[PDB]
Amino acid sequence: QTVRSSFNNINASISSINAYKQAVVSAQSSLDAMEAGYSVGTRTIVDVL
Amino acid sequence: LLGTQYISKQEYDQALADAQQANAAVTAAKAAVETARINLAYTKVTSPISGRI
Repeated sequence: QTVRSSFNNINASISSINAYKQAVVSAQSSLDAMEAGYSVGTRTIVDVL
Repeated sequence: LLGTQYISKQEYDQALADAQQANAAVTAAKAAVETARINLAYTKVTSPISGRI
């Protein structure tokens, strides 16, 4: 079991990063989306925060 | 806002839409304004030609 226990974990663990790593990218431009939108002032700064 | 692709090209389309037509409305306006002003120019009758009155 333990053999199959973590061996799954790590892999699913792998899937974790790949999601959030993208997800970071998701927020990443998401941040960037803000700053520009705030830079141009189309939007508030609070959002950027 | 479109430089880094932060909007919808659709969206920006819509924005330019009015911005396009808006001025046209303006054009509709300045055309309008001149109209009456022209009439106010009609008021204060101009001699359409020159000569002894």
